[PDB]
Amino acid sequence: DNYIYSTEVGGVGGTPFTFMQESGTITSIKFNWSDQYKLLHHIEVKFINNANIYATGDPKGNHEVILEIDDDETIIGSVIGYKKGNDGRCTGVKLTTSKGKSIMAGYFEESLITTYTGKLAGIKGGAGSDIDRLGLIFLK
Amino acid sequence: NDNYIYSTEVGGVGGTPFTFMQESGTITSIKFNWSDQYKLLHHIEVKFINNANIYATGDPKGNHEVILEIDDDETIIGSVIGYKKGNDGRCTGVKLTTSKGKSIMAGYFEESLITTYTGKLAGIKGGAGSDIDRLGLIFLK
Amino acid sequence: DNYIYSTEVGGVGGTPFTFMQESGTITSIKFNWSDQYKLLHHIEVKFINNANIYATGDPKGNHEVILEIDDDETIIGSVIGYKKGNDGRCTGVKLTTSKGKSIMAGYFEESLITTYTGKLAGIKGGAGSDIDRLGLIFLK
Amino acid sequence: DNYIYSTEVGGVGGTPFTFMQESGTITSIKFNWSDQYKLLHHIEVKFINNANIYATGDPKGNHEVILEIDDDETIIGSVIGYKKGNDGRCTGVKLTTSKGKSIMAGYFEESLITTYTGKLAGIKGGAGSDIDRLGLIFLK
Amino acid sequence: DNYIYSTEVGGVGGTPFTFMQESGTITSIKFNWSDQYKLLHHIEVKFINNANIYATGDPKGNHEVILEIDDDETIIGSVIGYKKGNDGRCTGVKLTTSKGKSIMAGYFEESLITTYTGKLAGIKGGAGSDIDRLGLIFLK
Amino acid sequence: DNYIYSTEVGGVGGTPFTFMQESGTITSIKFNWSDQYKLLHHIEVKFINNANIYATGDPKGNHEVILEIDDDETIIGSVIGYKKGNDGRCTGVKLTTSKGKSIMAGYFEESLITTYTGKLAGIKGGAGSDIDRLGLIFLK
Amino acid sequence: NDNYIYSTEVGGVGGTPFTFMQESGTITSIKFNWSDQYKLLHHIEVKFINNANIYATGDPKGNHEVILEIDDDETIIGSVIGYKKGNDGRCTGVKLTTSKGKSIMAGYFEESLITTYTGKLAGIKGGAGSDIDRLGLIFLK
Ligand SMILES: OC[C@H]1O[C@H](O[C@@H]2[C@@H](O[C@@H]3[C@@H](O[C@H]4[C@@H](O)[C@H](O)[C@@H](CO)O[C@@H]4O)O[C@H](CO)[C@@H](O)[C@@H]3O)O[C@H](CO)[C@@H](O)[C@@H]2O)[C@@H](O)[C@@H](O)[C@@H]1O
Ligand SMILES: OC[C@H]1O[C@H](O[C@@H]2[C@@H](O[C@@H]3[C@@H](O[C@H]4[C@@H](O)[C@H](O)[C@@H](CO)O[C@@H]4O)O[C@H](CO)[C@@H](O)[C@@H]3O)O[C@H](CO)[C@@H](O)[C@@H]2O)[C@@H](O)[C@@H](O)[C@@H]1O
Ligand SMILES: OC[C@H]1O[C@H](O[C@@H]2[C@@H](O[C@@H]3[C@@H](O[C@H]4[C@@H](O)[C@H](O)[C@@H](CO)O[C@@H]4O)O[C@H](CO)[C@@H](O)[C@@H]3O)O[C@H](CO)[C@@H](O)[C@@H]2O)[C@@H](O)[C@@H](O)[C@@H]1O
Ligand SMILES: OC[C@H]1O[C@H](O[C@@H]2[C@@H](O[C@@H]3[C@@H](O[C@H]4[C@@H](O)[C@H](O)[C@@H](CO)O[C@@H]4O)O[C@H](CO)[C@@H](O)[C@@H]3O)O[C@H](CO)[C@@H](O)[C@@H]2O)[C@@H](O)[C@@H](O)[C@@H]1O
Ligand SMILES: OC[C@H]1O[C@H](O[C@@H]2[C@@H](O[C@@H]3[C@@H](O[C@H]4[C@@H](O)[C@H](O)[C@@H](CO)O[C@@H]4O)O[C@H](CO)[C@@H](O)[C@@H]3O)O[C@H](CO)[C@@H](O)[C@@H]2O)[C@@H](O)[C@@H](O)[C@@H]1O
Ligand SMILES: OC[C@H]1O[C@H](O[C@@H]2[C@@H](O[C@H]3[C@@H](O)[C@H](O)[C@@H](CO)O[C@@H]3O)O[C@H](CO)[C@@H](O)[C@@H]2O)[C@@H](O)[C@@H](O)[C@@H]1O
Ligand SMILES: OC[C@H]1O[C@H](O[C@@H]2[C@@H](O[C@H]3[C@@H](O)[C@H](O)[C@@H](CO)O[C@@H]3O)O[C@H](CO)[C@@H](O)[C@@H]2O)[C@@H](O)[C@@H](O)[C@@H]1O
Repeated sequence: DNYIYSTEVGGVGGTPFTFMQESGTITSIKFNWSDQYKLLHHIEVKFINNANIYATGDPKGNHEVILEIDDDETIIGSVIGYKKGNDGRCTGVKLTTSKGKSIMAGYFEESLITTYTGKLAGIKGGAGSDIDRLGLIFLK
Repeated sequence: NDNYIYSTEVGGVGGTPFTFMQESGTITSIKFNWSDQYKLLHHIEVKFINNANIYATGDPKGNHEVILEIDDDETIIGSVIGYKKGNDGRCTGVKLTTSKGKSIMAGYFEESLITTYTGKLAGIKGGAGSDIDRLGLIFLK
Repeated sequence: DNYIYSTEVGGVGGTPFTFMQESGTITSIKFNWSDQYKLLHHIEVKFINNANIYATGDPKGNHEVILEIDDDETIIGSVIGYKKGNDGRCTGVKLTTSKGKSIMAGYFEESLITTYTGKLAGIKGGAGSDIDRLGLIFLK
Repeated sequence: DNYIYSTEVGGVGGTPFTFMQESGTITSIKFNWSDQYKLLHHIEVKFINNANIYATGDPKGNHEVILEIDDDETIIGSVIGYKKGNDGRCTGVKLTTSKGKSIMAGYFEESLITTYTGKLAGIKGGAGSDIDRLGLIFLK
Repeated sequence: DNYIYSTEVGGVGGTPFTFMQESGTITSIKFNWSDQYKLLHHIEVKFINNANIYATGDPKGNHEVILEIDDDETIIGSVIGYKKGNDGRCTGVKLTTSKGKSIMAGYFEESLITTYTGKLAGIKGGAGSDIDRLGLIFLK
Repeated sequence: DNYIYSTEVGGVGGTPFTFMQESGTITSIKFNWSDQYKLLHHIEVKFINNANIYATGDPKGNHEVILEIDDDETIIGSVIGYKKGNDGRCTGVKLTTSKGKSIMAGYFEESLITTYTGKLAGIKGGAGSDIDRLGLIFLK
Repeated sequence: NDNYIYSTEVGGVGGTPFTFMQESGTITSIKFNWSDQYKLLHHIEVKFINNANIYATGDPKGNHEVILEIDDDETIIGSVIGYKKGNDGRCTGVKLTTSKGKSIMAGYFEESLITTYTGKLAGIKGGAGSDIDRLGLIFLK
């Protein structure tokens, strides 16, 4: 494609999602998580030139974080926390941008991926009550 | 919209809506009032370049205030708003860092956070009553 | 004007002062404060090409600090501590210059202003036994 | 050659492996380890333009970490923790990249190697239930 | 003049001194102080191309510090500690140079001046048993 | 020579060694040490274009560290810990390279040398059960 | 004098005078010995470039030593000597920092200090017996 697909980490459960838009990049991303379950539960994404909110999961966590991304702003550091195996889950995400902005959502107590970097174009994975699995998508 | 970038308004749906914005103008001063009692922002005042008027919203009942004065060439390079999410949400805190290494920290960051768009601060929008129900920043494009 | 007026922070009390000189900038500023009251009590300013000391307040504090400012030296960082409201006071001042000089006077327990920056031209406010309120004045 | 072979550290046990691809570099590396044994147990590698997973060891650890490596991204810092001698094992790996990405797997309580640096081309060693020994391979 | 006169800080007591030499700058300065009185007691200065030691005060303190200054070396940071008022004294001096050298003499428990900076040309003040008052002198 | 010989630090005991190779530099160095004796016991060196391991001492320590050195990589900081006198020993070595790699072996509770720096060409000293004395050798 | 800068000799008037200097030579190595018992320097050794001789003064009775090796192009950019002042004075400590980021710290800094001239270290001068009574550094002009 014109795209780099980072590994989807977590389990095989939930309903698949792919959030990507032709000629579009992510302008906003929101992560919801709980202290009760130490999991991500819900993600929302907006793309440039598109008022629609693309949402997956169940927003039942007691915390959320939003990162807004300027048009020229890239991801220079990216860590996803997860529980591995078929019954796995995403537990946490840390993003750092080319403008020194960062967010930290959830927990990093089991497994980690340090992903590919670049301009964040989309996300892919599976979600039900929780985020079962998450992979980032970048421009080439 | 072709001149402005609207950061997400974070917090609840309550209070009276406000938009503090002036044509050809940017914010020269912003004041945040907050309480240790409620751990909320209660009151915001803004001045714009070439305008002696003070634009105020909320109830200045907090025991703390912070003022940031912004030089004409000074931009926001880092911006975090703390809030309680949901319909009955509130803004709890704001942290701003400028291109000249100035910063302010008001209030509390214990629940939800937004790391916003950056640039030249043109205005603010949201809702306020006794508290700041919700706050969104506005930047020049 | 030729001048930028920073917000006067503190209360409405004391006797007004405005210390400014045409074609002049502050060459020296002195702050007097007490541990007993945790307030500024007295300020003195000198201007270039002027031997006069312009003083306001009551110099009853147990501490003073002086900053001398070279002709080409600007203020790049300025924080004033104060108690807000009609019965407010200035409690503290921190200044940092373009030559890496700094001073710290008094206390920062309640409210703070981070002011405009530039060439320090004057001060304005009110003073009696204490510094009720203080605003810095810069060259435009 | 076109390759720099870092010292294989650990013991003489397990089944030998050499994972390298001519005109290929590692795009992804995964380390599995346990708190129970404080050892690495399993490694997987993928090469650019190749969906096949090269795996060695037994993935029985309770933790894994993945590092994804951009095509232009090199290793600038590399530490392997191991137990020395014939009955040795690899206990840990830390990698830092030219883009400021890092991973840390396992434990560093006995012996350490700080390896050669450069573009990670492959791995070599021996593995059974555990990673007995590991050496990194770089482009010249 | 060719000179910048920093404020003399401390009291009105002791015998006046001015140490300056035409076309000359300070090559060496020594400060003597006591733990008993927490005051400066004695200062000695040497100038380039001049073997004479210029001394004032009474060298009765239990500590001394010497700063030697290279011909091209300027003062980039200067703080004098003092007790304010007519019966004041100098308690301390801190100097930092353009070559990253620094000295710290005495105590800074009451009042402070952050002085003008530049090439140290001389000193002026009053001294008896102690240093009553001190001002630095720089080239323009 | 073409060589700078750092001071051999430690005692006069053990069997002398000199590890150098014409037109060669050290590509790998290993230090073995014990918590029991808080001494270095054994050193191994490899040179570029030479598969031979040059070893001295007795590898009886419970720890080892290896530093691999890229062909263009120099030592920018070097500290050797030792026990002084005729019955002295080397207790520790810390090396930092031009690529930001470092190793720390053993203990620094007694004496220290901060050595010459540059391209590490060889080592010289004496060794028996312990490393009695160690000196580094650099290119001019 | 047309080739050398003499830093002040600090400490007392006691011990046997020494001057360690070699024409067209600079210090390639310097060793300081000191004690926790007396909190003094006791012994100094110096080597010069192109000279296998060790120049030593004092009594090496301290429980600590440090050595600084100096590359031919390496200068001193920071230098502090700790001492006890007066006729019966002593050197208690030395701290050196080089143009290549090397440093040593020997002994104690509890009484008096000199921050010296900087440059290429050519030699040392002073007095020594059981202790280092006094020490002055010598630099190339
Ligand atoms: O901006 C927020 C709302 O402001 C207006 O509504 C006001 C709001 O004020 C209450 C009030 O709560 C009191 C206690 O009942 C409460 O338990 C305690 C919190 O521990 O705080 C007070 O003692 O004030 C708090 C703190 O400022 C407010 O956060 C809280 O919402 O609601 C009151 C109840 O309806 C109302 O009387 C006030 O006028 C209003 O503009 C609304 O639309 C805003 O959302
Ligand atoms: O600039 C500040 C004001 O100065 C003038 O008023 C002065 C003000 O001084 C008081 C005084 O407080 C002390 C006692 O007076 C007080 O009763 C006590 C207990 O409440 O606390 C202190 O001991 O001094 C302090 C320290 O200077 C001041 O902070 C405090 O405001 O009030 C005095 C008596 O009412 C008055 O005599 C003083 O002259 C005046 O210019 C006023 O306008 C200014 O705001
Ligand atoms: O990679 C290492 C070796 O793997 C293969 O052999 C395996 C090896 O496994 C043992 C085993 O030890 C467990 C118990 O068997 C042991 O008695 C107990 C004592 O404290 O500790 C463990 O519970 O598993 C551990 C954990 O992985 C290993 O560290 C340990 O080596 O040995 C087994 C029998 O001796 C063998 O059956 C296993 O397959 C083999 O390929 C060998 O060459 C490798 O070195
Ligand atoms: O003859 C000595 C100097 O006289 C003039 O200086 C005066 C001199 O007075 C000192 C002073 O000493 C006391 C304290 O002030 C001092 O701080 C303390 C510790 O040093 O020790 C004494 O207690 O004052 C007493 C007065 O009681 C005098 O007897 C004594 O000579 O020193 C003062 C501090 O520098 C100074 O202020 C005085 O003017 C001066 O003219 C000088 O030439 C003489 O050497
Ligand atoms: O052979 C005599 C030495 O003479 C010259 O040096 C004298 C010498 O005096 C010391 C000194 O020792 C005590 C303390 O002063 C010392 O600091 C401490 C730790 O070293 O140990 C002793 O307590 O004085 C004693 C007697 O009071 C002498 O016996 C002893 O030798 O060393 C002094 C310090 O350097 C020096 O100032 C003296 O001039 C010198 O020629 C030396 O080589 C001789 O050994
Ligand atoms: O994404 C998680 C899962 O959601 C759906 O299964 C749900 C699951 O909920 C469990 C538990 O797995 C979850 O962590 C906690 C907190 O969110 O809730 C429940 O404890 O399983 C329960 C019961 O089996 C279901 O009620 C619930 O739907 C489903 O879409 C699945 O595919 C997905 O993996
Ligand atoms: O390199 C040290 C020493 O080695 C040889 O002497 C050995 C030495 O062992 C002692 C003690 O020196 C050492 O710290 C520990 C740990 O290695 O072991 C022993 O307690 O001294 C013993 C005497 O008992 C020797 O037999 C032993 O071989 C020798 O090559 C010597 O020259 C060298 O300094």
